[PDB]
Amino acid sequence: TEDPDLPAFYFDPLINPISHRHSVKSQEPLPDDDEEFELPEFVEPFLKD
Amino acid sequence: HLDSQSRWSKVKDKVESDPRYKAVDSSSMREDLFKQYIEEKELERQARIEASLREREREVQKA
Repeated sequence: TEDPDLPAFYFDPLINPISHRHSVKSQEPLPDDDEEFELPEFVEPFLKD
Repeated sequence: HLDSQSRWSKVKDKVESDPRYKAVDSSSMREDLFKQYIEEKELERQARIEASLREREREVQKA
């Protein structure tokens, strides 16, 4: 990249685009009378800062 | 409240007495400035980043 103004990570036009959507995730349809998963209070991604 | 529809004749009739307009010593220069104006910084930085993105895009798209 001959331009420092460009972000260090960016989808270059030279890189060919990726195709459309597909998602086979057939989880059990939950009968929803429940409280689901929750992370602890002080949990965050590793390098949020 | 001037826009592309506004004319320099009304600017001359309503902004002539202002001392700021008196600083421009040329009437043609004042008219050119009015035409340019008729046609806060970090977002400007993102605008330059976008400018770099679009120039790279046009170059790579032509190639």
